[PDB]
Amino acid sequence: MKFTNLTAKEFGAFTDSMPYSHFTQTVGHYELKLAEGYETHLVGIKNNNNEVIAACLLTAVPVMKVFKYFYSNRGPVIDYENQELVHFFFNELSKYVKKHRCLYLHIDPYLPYQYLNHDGEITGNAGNDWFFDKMSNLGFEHTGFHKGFDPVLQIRYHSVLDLKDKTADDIIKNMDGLRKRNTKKVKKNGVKVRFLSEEELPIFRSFMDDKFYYNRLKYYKDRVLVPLAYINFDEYIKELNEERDILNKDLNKALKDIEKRPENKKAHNKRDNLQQQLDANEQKIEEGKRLQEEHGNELPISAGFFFINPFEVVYYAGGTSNAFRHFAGSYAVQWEMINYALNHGIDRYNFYGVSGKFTEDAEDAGVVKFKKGYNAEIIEYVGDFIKPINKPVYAAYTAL
Repeated sequence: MKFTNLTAKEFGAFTDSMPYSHFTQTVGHYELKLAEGYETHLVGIKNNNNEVIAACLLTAVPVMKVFKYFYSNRGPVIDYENQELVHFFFNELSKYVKKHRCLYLHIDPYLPYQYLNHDGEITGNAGNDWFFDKMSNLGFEHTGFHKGFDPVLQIRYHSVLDLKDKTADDIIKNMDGLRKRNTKKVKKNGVKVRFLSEEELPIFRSFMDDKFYYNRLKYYKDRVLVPLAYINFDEYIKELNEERDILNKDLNKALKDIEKRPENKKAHNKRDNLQQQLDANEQKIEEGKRLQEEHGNELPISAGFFFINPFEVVYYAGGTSNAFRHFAGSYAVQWEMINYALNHGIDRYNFYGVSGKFTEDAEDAGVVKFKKGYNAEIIEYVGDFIKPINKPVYAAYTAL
């Protein structure tokens, strides 16, 4: 067991095989930070067999002239059940950053603390409480149980949907009435989903820095997807006309029947049933033509920015057009990615950040109800810890 630097290959291979390895603990994020000019380090622990048993991507930024602010980027990735290994890692990380003029070390481990429901009630303890005391003993001072979206600190609460041993039918069955209904709706209402490339990134942007997204696409490569729910009017209108032909054919059968049995009430009811569908079909066609002329043949209605890694699919950011919410593009986008995870062996679907303030007046109250409807649960993480390396200088730094 030795603390050491890791090659990108070793780093990526290890983090891909571990639970709770954040999308920031990847080779793509490593290359991204390097590209953006950050001092970047890949550290970890190897055992006797030269096997990686812990890793962490660290970034450093100059502060107070000659020092550096070190950040663990949601890492380290390590077996947190092994308290001795955890102790060794954080002690050696401290020694490591002291070799690089660190002023203070900031860590925000992707480590569960508590589980809650979307009403803000604690449903269980993750069993990692010992972590707080150990970090304290090592000089890593916890910043507190913060809530809401901070400018610097990562959000401490995620809405997460467990997919382990579940099929798409199980997922739909566990949705609440509103989500199930809307999900069934998009499955058959003319909405389609495609994945946007860099040149169409502005379409996604229309629903929401700018370079933030571009760089993720470029460096994360296949670990990022940008689904766009949309309507292609020519294809939509074509489908409606094909459905109309069928209705017309059935209607005529109905009319013949009423002739051969002018008293058959069922036949009369059947004709009325079909005529009503024809009128609805006609209005749909007229609406399609009107929207097509005003907006063009492709109407984008919802989009999302997703990170994809072996541990989970993350719904990072997204938006939906207020004017076309009735098309349920939002549900189409979510359904596409939940299915992506189910079809390709990823057992966790992360709706990601929620404020943690489960009140009706909460800034994200509407979003939380939406996530709640998918049968997701809330995971509260331990939070942030800071270990000042040069206390007086750090004191001056904070005073600024």
